[PDB]
Amino acid sequence: MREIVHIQGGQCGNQIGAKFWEVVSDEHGIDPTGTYHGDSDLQLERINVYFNEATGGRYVPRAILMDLEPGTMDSVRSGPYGQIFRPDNFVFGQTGAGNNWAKGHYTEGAELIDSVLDVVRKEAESCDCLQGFQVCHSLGGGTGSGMGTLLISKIREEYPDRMMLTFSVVPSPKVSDTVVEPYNATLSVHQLVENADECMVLDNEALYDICFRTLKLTTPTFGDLNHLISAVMSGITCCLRFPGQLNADLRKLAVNLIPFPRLHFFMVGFTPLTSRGSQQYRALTVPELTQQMWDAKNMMCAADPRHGRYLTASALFRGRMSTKEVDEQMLNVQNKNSSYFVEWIPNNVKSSVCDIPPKGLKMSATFIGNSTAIQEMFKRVSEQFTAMFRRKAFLHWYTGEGMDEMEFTEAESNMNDLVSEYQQYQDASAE
Amino acid sequence: MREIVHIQGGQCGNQIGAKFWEVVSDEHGIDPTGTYHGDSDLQLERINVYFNEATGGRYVPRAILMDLEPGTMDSVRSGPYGQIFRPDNFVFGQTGAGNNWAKGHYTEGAELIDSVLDVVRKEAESCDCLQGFQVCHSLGGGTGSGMGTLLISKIREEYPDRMMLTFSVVPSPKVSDTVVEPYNATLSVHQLVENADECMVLDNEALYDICFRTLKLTTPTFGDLNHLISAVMSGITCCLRFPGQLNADLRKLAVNLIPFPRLHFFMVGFTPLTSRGSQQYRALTVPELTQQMWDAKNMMCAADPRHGRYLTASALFRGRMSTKEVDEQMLNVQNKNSSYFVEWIPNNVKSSVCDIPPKGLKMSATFIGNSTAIQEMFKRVSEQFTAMFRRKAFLHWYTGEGMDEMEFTEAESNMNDLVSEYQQYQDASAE
Amino acid sequence: GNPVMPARNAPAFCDEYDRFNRDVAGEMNAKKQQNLQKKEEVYAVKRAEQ
Amino acid sequence: PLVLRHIAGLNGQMFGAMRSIPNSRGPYNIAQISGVSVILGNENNLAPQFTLRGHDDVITAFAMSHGGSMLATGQKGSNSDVIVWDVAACAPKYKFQEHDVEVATVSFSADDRLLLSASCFTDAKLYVWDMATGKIVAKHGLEPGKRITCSAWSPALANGRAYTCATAAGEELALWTVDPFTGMVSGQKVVLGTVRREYTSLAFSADGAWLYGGTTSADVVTVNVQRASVQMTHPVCSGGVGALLLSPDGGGACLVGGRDGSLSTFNAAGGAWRELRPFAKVPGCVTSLSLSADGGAFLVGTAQGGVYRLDRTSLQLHTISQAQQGQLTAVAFAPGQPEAVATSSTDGSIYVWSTADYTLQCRVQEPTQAGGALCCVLTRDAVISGWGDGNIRCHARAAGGATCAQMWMIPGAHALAHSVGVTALRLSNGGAFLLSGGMGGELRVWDLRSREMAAHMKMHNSRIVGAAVMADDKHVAAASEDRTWSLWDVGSERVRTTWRGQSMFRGMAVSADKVSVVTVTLDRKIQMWDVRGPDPRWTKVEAHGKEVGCVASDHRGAAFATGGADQAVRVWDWRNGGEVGGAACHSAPVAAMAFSPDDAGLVSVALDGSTCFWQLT
Amino acid sequence: MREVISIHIGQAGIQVGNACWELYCLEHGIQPDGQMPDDAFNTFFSETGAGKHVPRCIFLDLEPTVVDEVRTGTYRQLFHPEQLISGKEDAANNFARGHYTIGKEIVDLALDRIRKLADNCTGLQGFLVFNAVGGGTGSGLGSLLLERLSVDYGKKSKLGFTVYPSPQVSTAVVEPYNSVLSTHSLLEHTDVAVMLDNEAIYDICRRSLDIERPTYTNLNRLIAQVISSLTASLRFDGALNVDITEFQTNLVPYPRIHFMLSSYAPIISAEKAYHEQLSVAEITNAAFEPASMMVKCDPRHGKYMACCLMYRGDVVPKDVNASVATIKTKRTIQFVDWCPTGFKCGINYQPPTVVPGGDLAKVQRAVCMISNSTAIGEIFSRLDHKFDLMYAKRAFVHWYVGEGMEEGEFSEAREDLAALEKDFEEVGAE
Ligand SMILES: Nc1nc2c(ncn2[C@@H]2O[C@H](COP(=O)(O)OP(=O)(O)OP(=O)(O)O)[C@@H](O)[C@H]2O)c(=O)[nH]1
Ligand SMILES: Nc1nc2c(ncn2[C@@H]2O[C@H](COP(=O)(O)OP(=O)(O)O)[C@@H](O)[C@H]2O)c(=O)[nH]1
Ligand SMILES: Nc1nc2c(ncn2[C@@H]2O[C@H](COP(=O)(O)OP(=O)(O)O)[C@@H](O)[C@H]2O)c(=O)[nH]1
Repeated sequence: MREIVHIQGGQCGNQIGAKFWEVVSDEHGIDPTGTYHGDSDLQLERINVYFNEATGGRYVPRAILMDLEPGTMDSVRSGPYGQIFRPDNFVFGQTGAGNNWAKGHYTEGAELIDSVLDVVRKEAESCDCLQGFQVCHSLGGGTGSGMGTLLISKIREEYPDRMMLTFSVVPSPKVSDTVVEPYNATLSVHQLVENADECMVLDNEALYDICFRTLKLTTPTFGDLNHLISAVMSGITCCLRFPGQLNADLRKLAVNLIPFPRLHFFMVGFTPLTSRGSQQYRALTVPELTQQMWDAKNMMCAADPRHGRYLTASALFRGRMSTKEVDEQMLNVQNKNSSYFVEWIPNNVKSSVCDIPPKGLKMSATFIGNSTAIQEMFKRVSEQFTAMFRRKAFLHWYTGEGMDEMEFTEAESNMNDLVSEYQQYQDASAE
Repeated sequence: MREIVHIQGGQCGNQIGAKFWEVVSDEHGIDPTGTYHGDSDLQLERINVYFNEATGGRYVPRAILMDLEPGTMDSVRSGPYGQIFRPDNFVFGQTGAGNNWAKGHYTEGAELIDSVLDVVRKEAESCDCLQGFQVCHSLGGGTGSGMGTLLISKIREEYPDRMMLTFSVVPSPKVSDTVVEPYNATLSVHQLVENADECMVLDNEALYDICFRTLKLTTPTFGDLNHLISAVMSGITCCLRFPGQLNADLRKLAVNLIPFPRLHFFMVGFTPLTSRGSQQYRALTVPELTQQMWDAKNMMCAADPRHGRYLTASALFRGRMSTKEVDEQMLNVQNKNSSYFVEWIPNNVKSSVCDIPPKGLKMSATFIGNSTAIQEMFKRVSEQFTAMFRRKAFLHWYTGEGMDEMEFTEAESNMNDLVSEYQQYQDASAE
Repeated sequence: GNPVMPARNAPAFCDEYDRFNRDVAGEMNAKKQQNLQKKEEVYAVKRAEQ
Repeated sequence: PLVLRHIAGLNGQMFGAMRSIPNSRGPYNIAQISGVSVILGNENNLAPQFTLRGHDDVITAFAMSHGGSMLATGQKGSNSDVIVWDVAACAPKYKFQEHDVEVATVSFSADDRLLLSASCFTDAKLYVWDMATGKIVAKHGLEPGKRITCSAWSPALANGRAYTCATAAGEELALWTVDPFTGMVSGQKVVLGTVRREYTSLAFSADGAWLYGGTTSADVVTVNVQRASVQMTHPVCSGGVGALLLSPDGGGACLVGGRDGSLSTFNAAGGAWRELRPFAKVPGCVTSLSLSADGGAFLVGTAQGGVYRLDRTSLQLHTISQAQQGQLTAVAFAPGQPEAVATSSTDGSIYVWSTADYTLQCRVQEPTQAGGALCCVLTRDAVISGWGDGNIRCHARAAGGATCAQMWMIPGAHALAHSVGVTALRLSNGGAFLLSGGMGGELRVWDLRSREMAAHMKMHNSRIVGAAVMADDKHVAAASEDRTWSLWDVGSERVRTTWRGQSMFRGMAVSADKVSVVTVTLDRKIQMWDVRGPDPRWTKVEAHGKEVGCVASDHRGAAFATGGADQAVRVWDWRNGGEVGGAACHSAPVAAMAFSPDDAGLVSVALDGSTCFWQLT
Repeated sequence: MREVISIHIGQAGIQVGNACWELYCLEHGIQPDGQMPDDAFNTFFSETGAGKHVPRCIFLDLEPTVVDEVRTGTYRQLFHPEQLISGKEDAANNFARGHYTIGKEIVDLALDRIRKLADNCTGLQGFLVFNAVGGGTGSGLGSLLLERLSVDYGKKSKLGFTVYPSPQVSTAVVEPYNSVLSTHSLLEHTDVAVMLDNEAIYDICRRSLDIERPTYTNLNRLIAQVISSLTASLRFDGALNVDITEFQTNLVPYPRIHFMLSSYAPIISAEKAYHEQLSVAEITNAAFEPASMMVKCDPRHGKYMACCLMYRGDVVPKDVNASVATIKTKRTIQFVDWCPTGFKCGINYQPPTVVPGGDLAKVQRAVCMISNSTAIGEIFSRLDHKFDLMYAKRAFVHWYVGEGMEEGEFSEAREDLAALEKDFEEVGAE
């Protein structure tokens, strides 16, 4: 009865949202038609968090799809679960943003943002009680980042108290897809710091590394990365949708994770990720899940936690498990790796337990870590942004859309200040 | 609950280990798919010594396969029991050691040894209590001897108190497979003397002789020799896995066998080995088993014990048997062959009884003899090594992989010192 | 098959049952009683013959 | 002597588990997959059925030959064999042991001359076999790990040099042109174009060049075979597709099933607008669609284990049979009523059946988080079942087919942080109390009037399977995994006994006389025990080829049945042993069973879901 | 006549209330439907004209999931639908959220239903408030409800069976924060507050019940057994009857000092049961053992001020006198120099009933030892530095401030806990 309004932005955001809705519908026993075929009461017990009931048994996701080019949402509609979404929630332009954050935030996003907020308000007002909004999108893409930041600002203005969760695909460290990735990322992080209450950083190269090393897949397409992202997106909110031995909502996670308001960026990971060869040969135990969870390779962010210090870390476990086992495992991890954990917080673990594991898995566990390791991710993005901005390469594309040059400096200053805060709490000493 | 970590090295070691795991899985009633179809409580009572429980009823062997060429492991995996082993326990390189101890110990064994120790540590930390490690490999081969000695040294460094048991296939006296067998053997024996707590010498020609004379097998495959070795390797530890009337673990055997730390080499044999023709004609009694056991042809080492003197001898009997009958047989053997037993030890026999015989056999008995007869085998290996090293034939390969020439001299000196100790205790007189 | 593995219908062979029995005193006592009865029967037959 | 009366089984997970035999004038109008074997039966129930059994593990693919042959495929065991069955012979015709892993799919040519068999793992091969002798083409390779979902053959383009086989593997469609004269296979991947859907079923048009693929998105994707590209997509039946059949006559029509039970008629022509309107709704999820009774019925299957007959002239719906889905764990008989049989399952479903006609008298359903119904006890107006969560739920027995109402529940009856799930429920003679056995070895006697606990009785340290109450305020357990069984007393005090064997038990029953107790061990040994004796009276060795899993007992104490993993149920005299009658009909290991209160009648259940009814006379 | 109104606030309160009410229904013979096939149920249940018994309980929570689990589970026909009160938004582990913004209307409705429930009671021995110190719902809403109860009801004895954060192991991060806030709140409202630690109860389950994987169900079952042993004298007659009013008279020397350590004995599984005599003296010694204490606080560090023993079953005053004499003569157990007697023994003839599905065995004797000791200052000492360590950096302070709190509230709570520490030191010292 605590609703969540999902929004997808850009091509990457739309694909991630489509995969996520596919996974959630599979978990609730919802076929691409909206009808329930799950044969379990708990599946329909809290289905109203994500879905609304149609005239019949049809369940329409509370999802809103954004784009400036129609091809991405044509593909979304033609995908496996394209028919669950209400057609009125597909908001499309005609000319896509040319990987231009300025186009997606100022020129072309301005016209479509009115319709986007209208659809968002219509979806929110139908909700009994609203936990908040989750926005899935990519940093380093024009329409995605631009419209996502603009919409997040608008929703922050309209609903300050309601939670804002963001799944942002930060541009990858080593292999960059588009040239203007540093510009878009720098502009978008400035908005996410100020507006987004809770933000998750995802890197495609970290996803490739985890799917090639742990899953040991040979040809991982974007579908597999979207599947892992969808798994994390489901697991963070499964406590809302299912009974929990120690349940924890998004606001509880944010309260126990965010020490200071600006330091709300988190690296996330899902367990157990097992290769097909070793699926039988592994054993699903709480210690095994914790061991795989605290591995740096499990992180979906490029930054490895070993360099930084864990400010906080929430672990949402799913399945019939011992709370004593969970608490003992996480306390043992903290004691063993006390060097990697902040001293002035006696307990850096927020453990939650949910009664319903994901389909196919006896046990699971999603991890949300707030650590100063993300400082190096921001530092690298700034290291590229400064190099480009010194010679003002591609600057005219953003300048001609009507945003001042001083905005680049302001965004860079804000992002460097965030880096400074992360370093300060990395090397802060107790007393 | 006293676990043992099995390690296979080289082609010969991998084949022997595969046959050994097949034998143990059969004895515990484990099908090649890992499920328990054994139909006995005692089989599952102590299955944790060699196996771990998977997600379901599957049991994963606590085995680690190590090699530098993937062909042997591919064959083992395609074999009948290739699917029980955890795929993560197959550590292989890419270019095999060309029968070069230097390549298997310094150049190519260096890179793979990190992964091998990683797998070993992962297996060992999972063990509640660790009796130790058993490493099956062949002296006189590049990858086998190389990483066998290297890994044995590393595991000795990591776990000093934990038991080390080795099954080394020493190059055979008369027929030699590769040219550099004496070089590899000389380099490996020096390592085993320092590192291995308990070492078991096996010779392919001794195995051929025993299977051609006792078994009357005319054209014995390597699988047959591996299966005899597997029977010995099972019988040495069956007291850990099954209840016994007078049980004796690996440490008890080592304490009762090794008089002085450097004299830890043993010749072993299995009973009752019967030819198919005379199987109905042979009647199994403890005296018959002992008569076959103390026969020199029954020993799986080429050295015959008649030349040397038995320092110590342990015999692990298996089956519903009279302790009086066993003890009387062993005392009578000592009295009759007192000329072959060391005088300054009043009782040279460590008799152990387990109540569970192997599959198909009413009774069995595995023998482990520490006698000065091993002197002649090491003497022969030195006779070949010195002849080759005087003219420095094939020395340039070992030199170009980066060991000083002085390593050969030191290894030869150590082997000669071991021979001298064996002769000293052969001709030592009481008082 | 494995050469060590005894063939069926051999003095060495035992089924899966009669293995894991782990009872020596009872088996010896039963064999002793059977041998005593057989010896008494043999003596009876010899007595009848004489 | 055991006589098989009826087998109720259907592999509801498979798409196409049941299928008609076209133009079948003789017996055996339908063929169903239930497990290891194939149930070849007549369209009308209460008729003899045959059991095509030549496999060792579950069946992964079932194919008809459009009248003339059936085909089932194996799974694992290194013997994933493609076995061809003949309608008239009812015997295996060809046995292709060429797939190292389970055969993913199998299909027959429209002219019943070629046979397509596709594996997926470590050897992915499109074997095409001729009806005479063996194979025609080795393979085309595919790729390991690509789950070949379904396959179909083109009715057209049968010039002897071409045969268009459509194969849906995950979200991939491939058209395979096969030259059987030269034995070549060319595989063209269909250009999707943002069309990513999981295809449940495939079917070509009558004239070809139009392949209809039903998807889980309730859509039929029409693809141009000539261009090998997705042409269009239309929604057909909300819920999914399941089974897609060509219309019996049609203009361009195509009958579509749905997971909602809807059956509609989709035509490629008719514009982009459909406005779905089913002509028939069946209860459950449609997975099979065919035509039989001289093409007068539509013979629609269900994922819920149901087979239904839909008339074509008047759309009349008549059920044929129902199959309990999952691993069936216990069988119960009403204390005096032989007409009602209760069968439980690891799935949260219990079926009370009328043994006269094998119809579903009533159904008990519980959510999956409530464990599985691991034991059952039937009453004149109640169904008491012990589940995998340790709870004992009693439901109001209904009639005519309906979801039963849960009258009450003993909560946490057997759940002690080391073993959950009560097994081997028993009712007191005449009805006074309820004996229950936990997964850890605790026996519990419960009052029936007040549902209060009356005795907790904890000596056995492992799973209880085979508890039984004597004729007077006493009871006894079986205690698997600890190879002993003890007769107890309701005064919370064990009365001696505690007889230990040598192998772990699996079931225990008590005869009509209060002194005879039968146990079955994993050593495939049946042990007879006298309560007055310290040792078992005798033991029968190698009762079954594999482990025995369940034992029963007639209420007269004359005979007791024994079912094991050999899929064969045997009958043994209580005192003399021997085989009164034995037969193998379940397509799985037999998990539980129950004698009828009267002389005639034995009802057994299997691990696959097969319920076999037996006449003992 | 002896009605006691039960309040269960937060997930922990409700999850221990499930065990408590299962135990009460089993003890009184009440079926989960609501009716039984006397007047001893009046303490916990009120009977209707139809014969159906409803518990005098109130399940308060700001999260719907926990209460809906009860509404759908076994006891859906037992509890009153309006008595189960559910909020719309969880407190999110924020004391400010649960005490200032969300909890207002919920607690007002709670007072409404509590007044309605008290209207059905001729007498009223008191309230049993079961909450969780360390969570926004339990701490904030529980504190607000306790304040309202103190304001309106007045002198009614409110026994708070609070669950406090464990020393090292925990599940939350702002747990020290809202724990200190809740302690400051309830220092002046509850009459007798019983401390419970999850770490201590986990150790009890591991060592005594041999459960290597204890869970909240086991913990709540143990707490329910303790509370049933506490209330047994209200429902069942026995020699040396002890009352709710007699607790705080015989256990509280000074109003500030009202926190109680609780120890149940024996704690044995069925397998280990009936292997030892389990005599009165042995079970008393086990109850006074530090390991059996349900708080991670070694009593040897402090000194006992009072000890009330509640015996259940076949217990004779001669045996209890001998056992208490041995306890007094024991050197390890140390009482304060200013309390000569320090003992309140009370026997009951009704043995504690065994919950089916519990790990506790059927024992003919049971002891619930509830003690006031100055050692309990140790847990406050731990929270006082776990609080200020974060408070130096003002971590998570913005969350609490956002829902209508001030830094002054944190300072006041910390100073009040320091005053509690000094009071404990003063009473302990001669
Ligand atoms: N002893 C015991 N403690 C519990 C149990 N369940 C939860 N807790 C404790 O209760 C604390 C939080 O309780 P609650 O405040 O009710 O949690 P909630 O219902 O989500 O409400 P908020 O956390 O305030 O938003 C946790 O820190 C746990 O330590 C239980 O079953 N037994
Ligand atoms: N994980 C994932 N990442 C994607 C996907 N599609 C695109 N991306 C990444 O998202 C980044 C930005 O592209 P995007 O924002 O979608 O382009 P836009 O929609 O025009 O703004 C690119 O660098 C891609 O690597 C997808 O399906 N999954
Ligand atoms: N008993 C036995 N001996 C073997 C087997 N395979 C190889 N050998 C012998 O072992 C000796 C060493 O070879 P090996 O170490 O396996 O070669 P490597 O793996 O390249 O180092 C050779 O001389 C072979 O005669 C086998 O399967 N069984």
